[PDB]
Amino acid sequence: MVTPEQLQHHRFVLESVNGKPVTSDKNPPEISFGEKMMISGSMCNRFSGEGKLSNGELTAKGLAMTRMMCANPQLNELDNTISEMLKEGAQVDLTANQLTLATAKQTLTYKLADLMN
Repeated sequence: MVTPEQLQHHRFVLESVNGKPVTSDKNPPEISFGEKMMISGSMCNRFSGEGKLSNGELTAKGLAMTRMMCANPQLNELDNTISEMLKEGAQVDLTANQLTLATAKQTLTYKLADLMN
């Protein structure tokens, strides 16, 4: 079962959207977590919010974001996906070393590229 502790010290990098990979020079839409299961992430417009983990469901008790753009459309739309998923309760299938989501919105797949080989 997914647990909170196995997340609060382990970043993940966006590896594949449902629709395509992502390639972002050296600044990918990675995501990180920390104490209280809190969330900081960067689809394009930045986000943050008070995460939770108790059964496999990542809800944000308060998201917040900016109004940026990123010169590709994908990254700038991907913000609304994460916003939706974290409102509704993103079903978190973190396996051995790959994060998978699958919510009403879409699926998203991230890597434990945790800077610890």
